[PDB]
Amino acid sequence: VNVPKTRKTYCKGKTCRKHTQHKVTQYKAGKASLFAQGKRRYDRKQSGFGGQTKPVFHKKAKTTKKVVLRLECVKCKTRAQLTLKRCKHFELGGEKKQKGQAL
Amino acid sequence: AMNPVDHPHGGGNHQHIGKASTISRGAVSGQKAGLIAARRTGLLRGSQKT
Amino acid sequence: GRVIRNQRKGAGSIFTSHTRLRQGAAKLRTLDYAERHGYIRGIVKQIVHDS
RNA sequence: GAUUGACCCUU
RNA sequence: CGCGGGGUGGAGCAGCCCGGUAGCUCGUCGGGCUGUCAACCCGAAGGUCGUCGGUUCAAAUCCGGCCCCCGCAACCA
RNA sequence: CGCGGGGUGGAGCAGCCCGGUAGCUCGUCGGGCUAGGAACCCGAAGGUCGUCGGUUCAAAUCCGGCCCCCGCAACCA
RNA sequence: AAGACAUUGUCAGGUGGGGAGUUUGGCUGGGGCGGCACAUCUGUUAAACGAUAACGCAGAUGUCCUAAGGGGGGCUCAUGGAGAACAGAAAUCUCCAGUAGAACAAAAGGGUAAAAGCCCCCUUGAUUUUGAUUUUCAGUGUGAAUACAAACCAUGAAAGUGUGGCCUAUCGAUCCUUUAGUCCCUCGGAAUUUGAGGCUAGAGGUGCCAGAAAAGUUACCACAGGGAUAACUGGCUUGUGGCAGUCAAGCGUUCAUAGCGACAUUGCUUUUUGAUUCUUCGAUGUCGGCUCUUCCUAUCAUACCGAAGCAGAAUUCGGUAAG
RNA sequence: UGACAUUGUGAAGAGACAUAGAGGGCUACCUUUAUAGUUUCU
RNA sequence: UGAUUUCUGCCCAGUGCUCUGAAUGUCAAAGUGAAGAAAUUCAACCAAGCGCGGGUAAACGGCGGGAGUAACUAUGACUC
RNA sequence: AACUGGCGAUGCGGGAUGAACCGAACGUAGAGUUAAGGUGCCGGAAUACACGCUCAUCAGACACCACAAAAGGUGUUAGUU
RNA sequence: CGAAUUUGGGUAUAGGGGCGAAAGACUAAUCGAACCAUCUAGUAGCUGGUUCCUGCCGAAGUUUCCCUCAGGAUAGCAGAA
Repeated sequence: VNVPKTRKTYCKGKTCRKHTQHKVTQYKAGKASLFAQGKRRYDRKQSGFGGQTKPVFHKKAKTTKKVVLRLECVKCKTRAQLTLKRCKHFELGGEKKQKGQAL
Repeated sequence: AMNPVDHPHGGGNHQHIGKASTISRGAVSGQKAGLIAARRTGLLRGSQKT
Repeated sequence: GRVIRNQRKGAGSIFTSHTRLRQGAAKLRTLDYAERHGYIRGIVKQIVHDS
């Protein structure tokens, strides 16, 4: 699936509050930091004796993840998030579809 | 010829070792049964040669 | 499983050596003064079987 | 001192 | 678990650590010495180096999204 | 007597998922040295597809009036 | 001898079935193997409201699409006929018919003609906030969808249309992490500031799809049970096995029926084997043989008969007949 | 197996932090000199 | 493995065992260097192991299928 | 698996017997009348009345239900040209 | 049946231990982990039992979810107020 890198869309920036131009990127998960309360609790629980104390998931079934576009407004630099459906192939680079062509 | 409770080699429906009989030097008591830290095995064509 | 025979051989209960018939430890003369500065003459009294 | 192996028919 | 030199023929290969684009056998196309018979020696099919951007003297060689190969059994939402 | 393989030309018979009437099988006027001879083609076929029919794409097989086993009933606890 | 090295203490990384603790799905014409009827969608079963089962039948889903979304405009499709020069049944094809026999991402069913199809122009409503509603439903969730409100936009001349795909499937809790937003609240003796914790919306996933973190073997075995459930008998059924009819195309040199008998078709206790799972799992002792009694007749022999393709002998087909 | 402690006293070589001189037409990994915060093993 | 006798064939690809380190590899704690005001965040590397590479079957174990070759039907010593 | 009615959970009269069929549902008694089913005897109740059919050297005998078929017969009875 | 013989007494080995010319054999009639006491009245969606009378009312084996299928929650059916 091909999504353009720009989009006119509503921005709730309190300065725009209207449809404005947004640059479009793919959202990256972000590194799971230490010192987050959940990781701190997990490390404290895992310290000592007793083995693995919480569950580790194994029965993976999904073959695709939902893609999240990040819309950064070019006017006020407000960011928005929006997810698409599940797709195996996702492309941001615009190479448009051409009808009157051969192959 | 023992049961699996009695030896690493015991058990089976045929009398066979099952896994390799060459045991690591880093093995433990109860594991070190067989050929401990063997560099080679089988019949050797040679003499001691001091 | 179970403790195997070569493991059991280390507790030394029935696997200690049968030392009743033995004639003593076979050791050299102690290295006192004569063995390192001169010599000392002894006599072979008997030659015996050690079990 | 290399690699040259083979060759269906009569006195 | 931000995946390791690597994708070079119908079947196998590294040449490259500052710029010369190209080959070893078989299955082949053809040529003869020995008089002639496999081996014996010489040119050719698959290489546009898997859409792409960079150096306007040289991107198959060095990087950045990807595709059925995976032992990095490497503190694993 | 298993919805399963067969009666595959004179033997021996491999493709069996469309018969210009060869589904494959040494010789015989003749291809270069003809010194007779020594590998390969045809003017010779006892399948006129095991036989009476035509729902007959030219059928005479994929329907039937004859026999058995190449992984043929291992079942009884 | 040896020497600040071994040793010893602590921490850290390997190795470690030698040992420890656990686990090793469900449905199911027993269980296992297979399959998924486990979350779903289309048509039928399904018996003209709705609902409705089976490991019923024919299939499909875990995707795909910046257009294959939204608006406007123009045009009309499949096919058949007469057609050009190579050129042909299947290029290039001008007219005439053409109710859709085309196409609409995919399965099926519905739907669609100055369109929902095919071209062209513009575009990002596949946007924001939160509610209400329909389906499954407990009227819980999830998924999907419907009609508005308040905005901001696209398109068109406009009316209007658009809150993703013509409709019916295409999917995901808590906890944790992570991103976006106010830069809003808190770190509890006042706070530069960093860090952390909250508020609202997404994403990382549980396909056993309301979502455990999980390998075997036991013929050495154990316990709680189960006739809710298999391995005998018995019971219903009789596909299959066995036996018996009806009709006669033919065989029997002639000649359907002495003896047979195809293609069909009607049946008979269960001596087969299945199918089922009603009884029995706080146990009905199991294969065969030996032994012994009895019963059935669908009669091998013996008694007496009928009929022959019965000259005689030997046979064959039948009747009463189980003494 | 590593680190730290037990643990105390002396010896040649290998990395940066040349401020600088040996190389090839708006220039490559590159052998090598004062070694006065530094290195462990042979 | 199981007295004598006679022999004990081929295979180190796999699993295991073993062995130098030739190693753009992976690589903990401690230690070090950038930053930060600091908690902290980033970078190499002498560890062992795992990799790589060699050896080893009287270690565990394994010892197939094709294509072509000749005149009873086969038929393959031979070549891939 | 169907709109249902029942058994389970329910006795009673009948189907000889039977969870489910038919009749009918239940306090303790007494008279009358019935349902379903029956009236030769067992057994309460007509060896009633009326018209036929049937004779079986395996008759038949009343639903659920405890079975019989195709094909036949100058057995006998009744029915078109 | 002259020895890898048989046996008395003493002695050693103790339970995930011993001992085993190996059968999971033997370890006080107990062995694929002995016996004793305790934790412990261990847990059991499973089996069994569950004690007086009369009166009135009176079901369900279905829905949804559940490692859910011999169980439960939920709705339904029922009682009581």
